[PDB]
Amino acid sequence: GSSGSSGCVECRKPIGADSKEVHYKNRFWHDTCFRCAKCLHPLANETFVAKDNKILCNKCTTREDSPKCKGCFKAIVAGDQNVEYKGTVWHKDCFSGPSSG
Ligand SMILES: [Zn+2]
Ligand SMILES: [Zn+2]
Ligand SMILES: [Zn+2]
Repeated sequence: GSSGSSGCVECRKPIGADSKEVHYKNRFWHDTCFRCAKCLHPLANETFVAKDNKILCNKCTTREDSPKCKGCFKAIVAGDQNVEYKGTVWHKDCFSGPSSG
């Protein structure tokens, strides 16, 4: 504690006193840094939610997060062919089952 100056964890830059920052979970984000990770929306004037060490908004928190692949990381579709194993599902192709060599 030779200086002790609240800084940002996103831009790793120092925050000013006049600059409206957001202190949460022993952290601080700039009025332009503090925002969602899915829609990238600033929760400066809107509520926010922190889950699994990740910042998100109420609009996203809801069940509006379609399934995503792990082999290609592409938006998966119900009709489309996919392979579910442990929480995550890999496209029929991405998934290499032992069904054959
Ligand atoms: Zn920042
Ligand atoms: Zn969001
Ligand atoms: Zn895939």
